[PDB]
Amino acid sequence: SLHVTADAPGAAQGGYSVVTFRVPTESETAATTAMTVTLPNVRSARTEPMPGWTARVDRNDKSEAVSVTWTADPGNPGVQPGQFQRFVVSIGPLPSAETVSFPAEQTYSDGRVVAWNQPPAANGSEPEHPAPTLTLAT
Amino acid sequence: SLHVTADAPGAAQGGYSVVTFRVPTESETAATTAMTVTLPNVRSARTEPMPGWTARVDRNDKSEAVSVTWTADPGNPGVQPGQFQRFVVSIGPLPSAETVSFPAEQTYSDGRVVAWNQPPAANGSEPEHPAPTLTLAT
Repeated sequence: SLHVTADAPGAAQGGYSVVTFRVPTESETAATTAMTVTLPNVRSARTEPMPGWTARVDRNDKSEAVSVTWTADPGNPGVQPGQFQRFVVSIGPLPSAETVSFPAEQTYSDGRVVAWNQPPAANGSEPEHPAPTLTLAT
Repeated sequence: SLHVTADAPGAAQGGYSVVTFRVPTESETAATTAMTVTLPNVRSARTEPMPGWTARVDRNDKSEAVSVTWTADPGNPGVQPGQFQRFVVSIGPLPSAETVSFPAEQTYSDGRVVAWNQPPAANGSEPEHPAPTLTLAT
C-alpha cells in the first residue's frame, strides 16, 4: 500500500488486539526514523521489542495511553527508500464504536515529517495521507 | 518567545557554532517529547549529553549531517506545558550565506506534531510557526 496500514484481524469493540502498523518509506533518498501514532486513550498499551528501535507510550492523567512513538536508535539508518516496516502495539480495550482511527506522524531522516491524519475517502475525496483505520466487530 | 528560537552568538559564514534551540511547550496539557531539526548539510554536527533524552544525527551519502533528532527516553515525561527546553548542537561549517534557517518538527505527547517551517515575516505576513533562523556574520 502507498499508505500506512493498520491490521488487527481479531479487533472487536471493547476488545484487546495486537495492532500492526505497516509503514512505507515514500522517498527515494530519505529513510523513516520515527513513527508516532495517536491511540484512542486505551487503558493498556504495550509494544513488542524491536531491535534497533526504542518505544515510548505516553499517558494522560487518567493513566490512559494517548500515543506511542518508536524511534530508530543512533547508528540504525531507519527504514530505507522503497521498504516497509511493521510497528506493533497491543492495546485495549478498543472503543465501543464501529470505527476507530489512529492518526500518525512519520519522521524521515532528512527532517521532514509526514502526517497521516486525513479522514477516509468519501464522495469525491480520495486522501493521499488518510489516518490508518480499523473496523470493529460488534 | 512563543516561537522556537535559535541562538548562536558566534555564528559566522563558514564558521562552527554551538547552536541552541529553545523550544516552548505550547499546549495546556501535552508535553514536548521529541524535536527534529533540519540542518544545512554540515560536515560536523555533535550534540551534547542531555540526561533523559537520546539524540541521533542523520547523514547523507556525502557524510553531511542533514538533521538531528532528540527524543525523550521512556519514563521521561518530556517538556511540560508552559515550560521551555534547550536542545544544543555544535555544527559547521555554516553556509556562505547571509541567512540560514533550521526547519523543525516538534512532537507532543498527545501525538500531534507542530511544524516550524514557515518563512520569515515579510510584507503583510506574520507567520506563527516560522523556521528558526540565524544571521551569519561575514
